[PDB]
Amino acid sequence: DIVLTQSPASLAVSLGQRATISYRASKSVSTSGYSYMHWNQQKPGQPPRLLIYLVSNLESGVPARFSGSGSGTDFTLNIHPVEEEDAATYYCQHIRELTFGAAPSAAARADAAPTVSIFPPSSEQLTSGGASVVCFLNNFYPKDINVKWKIDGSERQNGVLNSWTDQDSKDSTYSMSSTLTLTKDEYERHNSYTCEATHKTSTSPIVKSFNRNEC
Amino acid sequence: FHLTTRNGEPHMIVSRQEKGKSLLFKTEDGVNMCTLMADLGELCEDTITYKCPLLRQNEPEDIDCWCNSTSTWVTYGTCT
Amino acid sequence: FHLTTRNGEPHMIVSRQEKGKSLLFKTEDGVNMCTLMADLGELCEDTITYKCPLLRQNEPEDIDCWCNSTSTWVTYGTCT
Amino acid sequence: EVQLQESGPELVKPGTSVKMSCKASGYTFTDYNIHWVKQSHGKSLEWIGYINPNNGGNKYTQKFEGRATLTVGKSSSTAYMELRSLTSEDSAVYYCARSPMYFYDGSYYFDYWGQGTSLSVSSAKTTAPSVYPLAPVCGGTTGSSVTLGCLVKGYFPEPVTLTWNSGSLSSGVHTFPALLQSGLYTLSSSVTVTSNTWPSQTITCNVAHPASSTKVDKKIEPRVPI
Repeated sequence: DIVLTQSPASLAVSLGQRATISYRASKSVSTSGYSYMHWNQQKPGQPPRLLIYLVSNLESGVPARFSGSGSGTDFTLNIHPVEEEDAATYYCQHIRELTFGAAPSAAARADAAPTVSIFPPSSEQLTSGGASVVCFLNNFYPKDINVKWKIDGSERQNGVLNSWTDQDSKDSTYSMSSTLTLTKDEYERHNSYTCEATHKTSTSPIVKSFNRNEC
Repeated sequence: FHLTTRNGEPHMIVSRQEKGKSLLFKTEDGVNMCTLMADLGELCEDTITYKCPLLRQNEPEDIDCWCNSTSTWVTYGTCT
Repeated sequence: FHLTTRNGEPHMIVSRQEKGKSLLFKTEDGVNMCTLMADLGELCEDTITYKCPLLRQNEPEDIDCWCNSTSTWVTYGTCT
Repeated sequence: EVQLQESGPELVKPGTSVKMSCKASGYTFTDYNIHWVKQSHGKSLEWIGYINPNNGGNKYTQKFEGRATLTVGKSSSTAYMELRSLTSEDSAVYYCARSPMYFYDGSYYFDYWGQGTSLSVSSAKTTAPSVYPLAPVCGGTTGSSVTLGCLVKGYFPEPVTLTWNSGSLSSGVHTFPALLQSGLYTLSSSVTVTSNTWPSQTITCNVAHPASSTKVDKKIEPRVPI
């Protein structure tokens, strides 16, 4: 066995800045003086591309902004001026077995607070016996965000589903939907519903809340 | 030795200074160890080329070359 | 290999697993290095036995065994 | 030229098997070794093994021993991966891949990749979505813009196509990736407009689900008290 340990799981990096992406082998992938490590782009919607073979050998038609170096266990991909074309995963694959590393993402802004909006279940959903309360948290940066749901003051963790858009191709922000699903019977036994968003742009979370029976 | 291929299979061009030493080369399926027991001389025009079979827990018989993980072709000269 | 003697002179009983490796054995006159380039096979009934001459700064000719400090006899089987 | 050419996408039921092909061209086929890398949704690459077309010898990843079988048809320059006792976790792309080079190397490089083959493993029968309009909290919100929502729940298979005002409202929209909820997909979308635009002008969510041949429109209507 060989256990391929890539490191950051995601990097965000400004254009013209220098990314560096690590890889840690568990077992020394070096044979006869060579090292058999393999750096690999992958755009969403495309196959993987070979970038760098044998730890340091830049493949045909790969731009010289990419550079690989390391030895034994410890290897590094370097991207020197990053350009927007770089934005992709990057995995590090040994060629002694075939094990892959848990691929670093690499994203191309100024912090931006989410715009938060809360939506009670629609009347149409409440015919169903299920009830979903939706919070949209839109156009924020950075991606790290945490949502806590409360019902009548009590945190609810079960039944929460979060979905994130990919980083927007124009404005570089993220958006998220957080949906609390409960039974209709439970929904109508409570009045206050709250989604709280913790994000680095505020010292305390943004709170959106409604009382079910108010207008 | 120079490691190349012959129809997808690994091929070893063995020179004179390797006579008597274990031949090791990495392969997807782990490390391969071929054993050369050959008239092995200097690399020249008079080459001979043949296959070193895979041998798992079997004693060798009527052969002077064999590997233990992946069958390999071998080539060496007989000059001196 | 088993180191013995043949009329006061050192004698090497070389087995199959030594094909391709430098043969070293200590002697009053320092360390002796014989080079075996032989049909070297498995030790059996079909043995052959002959001498590996001492060779000081001379290229080898018409031989497949030689030592560089003290002439040595060698024996090995040809079986496979 | 060097190409690899996979099967098409395939839509299996749990417990069944699937058997994806790989068609090489532009090289000798019998001179390289042919990888089979999965990628699941939001997951890394995950090697399945890499059969030699010269001798037929093959080396699996431990986690896919038993569950995969790699084969080669030399006289069709085609590799084949069989995958058995399929489960929801099996749902992924699979990717056949040329090892370059030839030292006897551990090169392990993946110099040419196929297009990938999308496997989906589903027991959920074709189900049209429920489409719910999401108006703001009753009594409205403060501020110069307003956000509306549309919740699309309980459909199979993917995809749906969600639009706002038949595609004429495209700015200010966020449509989120679908997630599984007890074997059925759910997604939602938000649209943000200036408050002079709604509710004085209509905004409608449209959801097409090709597999069920359905197209549903839900106008967003302000909430009223109980």
